[PDB]
Amino acid sequence: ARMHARKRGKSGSKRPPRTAPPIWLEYTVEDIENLVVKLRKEGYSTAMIGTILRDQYGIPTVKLFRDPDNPNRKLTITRILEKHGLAPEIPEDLMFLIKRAVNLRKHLEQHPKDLHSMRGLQLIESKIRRLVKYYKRKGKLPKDWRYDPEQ
Amino acid sequence: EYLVPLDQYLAAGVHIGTQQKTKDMKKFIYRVRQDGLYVLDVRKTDERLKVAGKFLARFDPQSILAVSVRLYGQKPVKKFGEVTGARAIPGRFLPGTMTNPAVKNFFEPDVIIITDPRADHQAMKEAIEIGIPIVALVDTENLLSYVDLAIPTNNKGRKALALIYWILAREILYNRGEISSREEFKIPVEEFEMKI
Amino acid sequence: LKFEIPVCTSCGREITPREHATHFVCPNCGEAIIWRCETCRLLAKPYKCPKCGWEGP
Amino acid sequence: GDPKRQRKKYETPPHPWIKERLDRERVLMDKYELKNKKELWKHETQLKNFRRRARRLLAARGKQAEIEREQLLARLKRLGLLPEDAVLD
Amino acid sequence: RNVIPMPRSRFLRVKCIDCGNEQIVFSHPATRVRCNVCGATLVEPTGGKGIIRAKILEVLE
Amino acid sequence: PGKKAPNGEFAGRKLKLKRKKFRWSDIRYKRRVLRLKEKSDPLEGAPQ
Amino acid sequence: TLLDPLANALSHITNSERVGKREVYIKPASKLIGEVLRVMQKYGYIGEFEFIDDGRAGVYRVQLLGKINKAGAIKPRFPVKARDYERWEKRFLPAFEFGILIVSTSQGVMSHKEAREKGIGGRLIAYVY
Amino acid sequence: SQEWKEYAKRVLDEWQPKTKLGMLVKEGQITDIHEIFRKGYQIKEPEIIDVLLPEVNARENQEILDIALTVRMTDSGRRVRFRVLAAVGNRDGYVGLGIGHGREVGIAIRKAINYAKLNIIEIKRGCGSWECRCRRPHSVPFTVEGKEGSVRVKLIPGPRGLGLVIGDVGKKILRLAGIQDVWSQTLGETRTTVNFAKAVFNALYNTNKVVVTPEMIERYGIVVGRAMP
RNA sequence: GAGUGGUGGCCACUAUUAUUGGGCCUAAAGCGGCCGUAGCCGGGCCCGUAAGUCCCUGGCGAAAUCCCACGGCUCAACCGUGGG
RNA sequence: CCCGGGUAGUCCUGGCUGUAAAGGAUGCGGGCUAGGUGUCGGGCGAGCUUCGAGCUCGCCCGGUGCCGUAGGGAAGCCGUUAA
Ligand SMILES: [Mg+2]
Ligand SMILES: [Mg+2]
Ligand SMILES: [Mg+2]
Ligand SMILES: [Mg+2]
Ligand SMILES: [Mg+2]
Ligand SMILES: [Mg+2]
Ligand SMILES: [Mg+2]
Ligand SMILES: [Mg+2]
Ligand SMILES: [Mg+2]
Ligand SMILES: [Mg+2]
Ligand SMILES: [Mg+2]
Ligand SMILES: [Mg+2]
Ligand SMILES: [Mg+2]
Ligand SMILES: [Mg+2]
Ligand SMILES: [Mg+2]
Ligand SMILES: [Mg+2]
Ligand SMILES: [Mg+2]
Ligand SMILES: [Mg+2]
Ligand SMILES: [Mg+2]
Ligand SMILES: [Mg+2]
Ligand SMILES: [Mg+2]
Ligand SMILES: [Zn+2]
Ligand SMILES: [Zn+2]
Ligand SMILES: [Zn+2]
Ligand SMILES: [Zn+2]
Repeated sequence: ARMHARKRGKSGSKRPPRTAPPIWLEYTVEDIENLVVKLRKEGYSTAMIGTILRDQYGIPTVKLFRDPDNPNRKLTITRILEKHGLAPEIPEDLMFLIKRAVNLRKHLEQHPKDLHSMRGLQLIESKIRRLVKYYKRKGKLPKDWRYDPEQ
Repeated sequence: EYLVPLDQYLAAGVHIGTQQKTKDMKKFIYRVRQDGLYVLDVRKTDERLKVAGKFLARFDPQSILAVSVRLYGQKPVKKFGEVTGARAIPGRFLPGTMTNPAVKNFFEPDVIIITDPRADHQAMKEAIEIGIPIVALVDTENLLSYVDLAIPTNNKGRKALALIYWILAREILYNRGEISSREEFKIPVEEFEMKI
Repeated sequence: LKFEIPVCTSCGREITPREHATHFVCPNCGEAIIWRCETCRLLAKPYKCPKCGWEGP
Repeated sequence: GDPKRQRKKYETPPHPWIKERLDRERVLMDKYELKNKKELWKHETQLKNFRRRARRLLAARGKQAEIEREQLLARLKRLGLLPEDAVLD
Repeated sequence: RNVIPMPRSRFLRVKCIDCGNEQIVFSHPATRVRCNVCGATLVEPTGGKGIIRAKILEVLE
Repeated sequence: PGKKAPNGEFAGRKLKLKRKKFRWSDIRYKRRVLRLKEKSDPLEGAPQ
Repeated sequence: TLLDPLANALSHITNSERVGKREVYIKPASKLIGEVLRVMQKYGYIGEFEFIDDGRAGVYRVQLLGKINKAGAIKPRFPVKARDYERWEKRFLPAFEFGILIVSTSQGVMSHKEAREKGIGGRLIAYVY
Repeated sequence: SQEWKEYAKRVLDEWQPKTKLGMLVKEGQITDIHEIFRKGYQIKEPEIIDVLLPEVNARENQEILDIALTVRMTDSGRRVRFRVLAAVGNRDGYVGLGIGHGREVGIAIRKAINYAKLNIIEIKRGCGSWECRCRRPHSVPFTVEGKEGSVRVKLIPGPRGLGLVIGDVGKKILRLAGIQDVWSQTLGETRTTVNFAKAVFNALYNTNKVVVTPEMIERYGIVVGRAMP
C-alpha cells in the first residue's frame, strides 16, 4: 500500500519478458549513447530522457543492450551518463523532493494557519530523511552531508 | 443433423435468455446483444436433448417424475406424462411429498426433471435429500448447483417449453423402441402448449 | 473378503456414510457408473465418462 | 536441598467412590481372600509398572534399549507370567 | 494464460503527411510526438491512447 | 488483533518480559510474592 | 509486506485443495520452493509441476490430486538433532508414521525419514500429511 | 446370536415396508448392514436396522445418556416437557445417537431410542499409537476432532490396555462403538451433556474424512465396520 | 482400617498466565488520530566464508540420590556387583 | 417540564486546556479462499447521436452499498470492504 495514505493503487507498466532488442529496431549502441548525451545536454531528467526515447524514437528501454565495457551488466541511462561525466551529483529523487520542500516552506511563511498543507511538509521531510539514511549507507552521499532547510 | 430445423428453434424463442448472467452458465452462452440481453447457443441444446433422450429411456417408465410450478409449463408436463407414462405434478408441490411417508400421495421416484430451479426449489431440495439424479432446464440466470444433467434453454416462454417437452417425449419413445422411426410420431406440438 | 468403498469420479475421494452423494449410469453410453460426492455437486464440478469420454453435468 | 525420603510402593484411586470400580474390586477381594484394599492396590501397581516399561521400550532404539528389552522379557518368564516363546507385545 | 504480463500498447510505423519521413512511435505517449525531420506533430497525448495524426503503415510486434 | 507476538527466533528477551509483565495481573501470584497475607494475619502464619 | 515466500505457497495449496482446485500457480518462485515441491512429489502428494519464466523471480505451475489433508510451514525454523524426531512428530503429525516433516540439512532438503536413516539433524521447515 | 437371529426373522415376516429401501430389504435384495451406507439413501423406517443389525435391541447395547425436564410459561402455570438423550450400537463398528421428547418419561425414552437407530453411522478403527503398534482395531487409527456448540473434542490413539481416558459420556459412546483405548483433550463447557455427546459422535464420524493409502491400511490395521475374523 | 477425622501451606484441578497453548464488535480488554528512534521481522539469482546450525571424536561435569538385571539379609524395605 | 424576559457564552484576532457513546464500541502491512446485483473516478471496445466535456451496452483497475456459497461464532450475525 501507499506509504502514508494506505491506498492500494495498482497502475504501472507491464514489461514483456525478452532478452535481445527486437528485429525492427535499427539503432546501434553508439547512436543510442549519442542520443542520450544530446538529450541530457538539452536539460532533461533521467526519467524524461527515457520517455522521449520510447515515445519519439521507438526505443524500448536502453536496458536491452549489454554494456560494451563491462559484459557483466546491462546498460542504463545513469551508467551511460557516468561514462561521459554528466551524471547527477545528488540522486534525482532526493533532489526533486528537496525542491518540493523549498517551495512549500515559503508558502507556509505567508500562510501560518494552513495546517493541512503543513502535514504534507512533515511527510515530505520524513521521505527525505529515509532516503538520506539509505544513500549514506551506500556511500552515494558524504558522511558529513546534512539536510537543513535554512541552507 | 438436428432433431428440428434451427428456424423452428428460433421462432419458438428457445435461444432468448434474460438480462442476468452466471459464471457457470457461460459455457452455453453464445453472445450478448447491445441491449444487455444474453443469447443461448442452439446446437448445445440439440446435443443435450439427444443425450437426455438416451438417458431417460433406460429407466422404468413409472419411476420418472416431472414437475412445474410456473403456469406456462403445466400443460407441457401433463402432456409429457400422458405420452411417456411418467408421473407429472403441475402446480404447487406439497412439502414432504418425497420425505414424509405418512402423507397420502407419498412417492419416491428414480429420476426427476426440473422445469426451473428457481421456481421449483422445494422439489429440488427434497430430491437432494433422497440421492437421485437430477435433470433440469437452465436459463442464463440459473445456477448449476446440484444439477447432474443440464439442458440449456429458455424455460419461461410458452412456445419454448411446449417445443422442449414435445421433442423430449419423442426422443424417449424413439430410444425405447416404441416407435420404429421418427416420422411415425404424429402428435402436433400445438397440443403441448397452453392456449389463450 | 471385505467390500470396496466407492470413490467420486471427479475428485477421487471416498464417499462418507451419510453424505448427499449420487450415482448413475453414463448418460451418453450407459456402460460405466458415475459417482458424484456432495462437494462436487454443490460446486458443479465437471465429470468425464471413463469409457466414451462424454463430459459435463 | 533435601535428603532422600522413602516413598509408598502403591498408588491410591483418583476418586474414592465410583460404583463400577467398587464392584470390580469387591469381587477380586472376595475371590482371593485379601486382607485390605492396599494389598490389592500393591499388586495393581506392579502390573502398571510392567506395562509402563513395555510402552517405553517399544518406542526406543539403540544399544541399552535392547539389553533392557531382553531383561524385561527374561524377568517376566522367570516369574512364570509369560511362556518361553513370548514377545514384547 | 495471463500469468506472464503482456502490454496492451504497441509500437507503430507511421509516415509524415508533410515531410514524407517514416518513423516508429509509441501508441500511448506522455509527450507530443514530433517528426524527426521537419518538426510537425505526429501523435497528441491524452489520458490513455494517443490521437494519431499520421498515416499508419504497420503495427509492429 | 493480528497474530500473537513476538514469534521470532531471536526475540527471547521480549517474550520473557511480556510474560513477566502480565503475570502481575494474577491476584494469586501477586499476593504470594508480595506476602500480603502475612502482613495482616493476626495468627501470624500459624495453624492454631 | 511479503516476508516468507514458502509459507504463502503452502497456505495457498491447502486453501485450494479444500475447494477442489485441480492446479495452482505459486507466484514468487525460489529454489527452496522447488526442492520442497520435489520432495512432495516423491511421496505422492502432488502431480507434475513446472517452472515458468517471467522477467521476475518466476512462477510454478502445480497439479493437485486431492491427496493432501494439510500442509504448512514451521516458524521459527527450529534446529533438531539426529535422534530427536519423535517429539516433533507428536507435535505436528497424527500417528506414528503418518506424513512427513521436511528438513533442511547440510546434505540438502529431504524428508525426516531419509535424514533419520542417514543419521543427521538439521532445521525443520515444513510438514505435510 | 441365536436369539437375535430369530428376532430378526420374526420382525421381517410381519413387517409391511412403506419406503423404497425398506422394500429392498424386505425382498432380500439387501442382506448386509454395510450396503445401506455411502449412496445417499434416506433411512426412515426403524425396522431396517432391526432386521439388518438385530443386536441393537439388547439392554447391554443401549445407554440412556441423560434426562432433563424443561418448562414453558403460560397464564395457567408451567407446562413441563421431558428431553431424553440416548445412544445405541453393536460394540463392533456401528453407533447411533438420538434425542426424544414427550409429556412423560417413557414416551421420550421410546422416541429417543427410535431416533438413535435412524441416525446410525459406520466408523473406522485401528491402532496408531507411537508406544503400541499392534495392528489390531482397539483404538482410533489416527488423531481426530469434532465440535458442537462451545465444545471441542480431540481423540488420540492409545496403547492396548490403557482404558478410556475421557469423561463418562464419551466413555459410554466409545464403548458402544467397539473402542477400548483412547486419550483425549477438550475445550469448552463439557457439563452441557447434549453438546459433549454430539462432539464425540462427530469426532467418530470424522474418521471417514481422512485421506489414506493402501500401505496405511496394513500399517495401522484399519477396519471398516465389523472386524470380521 | 491400626488407623481414621480437623486446621494451615505448595503442586494439580486451571488452555484462571497460554513457547507447546488463551483472549480483546455486542461479555474484562485496540492508545481519539498519525509520524518516526532503538528493538524484533524482512523479495529473487551467482560466487566466497564458516560465527550460528548438524555429524564424528579427545578432556571434564565427586559420592549419595533415580531406572534395570543378578546376588546377600525368610521375601521385601535395605545393602553389594555391573549396565544406564 | 410549559409561557414572558435575561448575564456569561455562541462570532473575530493572539495564546492556554487535551477532553467525548473522539463508536465501524472492530490497530496496521502482505498472500490466498463461489457467485449475483447497484453506484462514483479513470481507461478500453462497440453501437447511437440534435455532433455536446452527449446517450446505451460490455470488459479492466481503484473506491462505496446490498444479498449470499465454503468456513467461523454462545448466538445476534460476519462472509474477497472477514469477525
Ligand atoms: Mg541448604
Ligand atoms: Mg393470556
Ligand atoms: Mg453449531
Ligand atoms: Mg469453562
Ligand atoms: Mg479466556
Ligand atoms: Mg482505535
Ligand atoms: Mg510508524
Ligand atoms: Mg531471502
Ligand atoms: Mg562449529
Ligand atoms: Mg554423581
Ligand atoms: Mg536368601
Ligand atoms: Mg531381590
Ligand atoms: Mg546401594
Ligand atoms: Mg428571548
Ligand atoms: Mg463523530
Ligand atoms: Mg455507530
Ligand atoms: Mg475505544
Ligand atoms: Mg464508469
Ligand atoms: Mg475515500
Ligand atoms: Mg469493490
Ligand atoms: Mg452477508
Ligand atoms: Zn467429488
Ligand atoms: Zn460413456
Ligand atoms: Zn515531416
Ligand atoms: Zn495397539
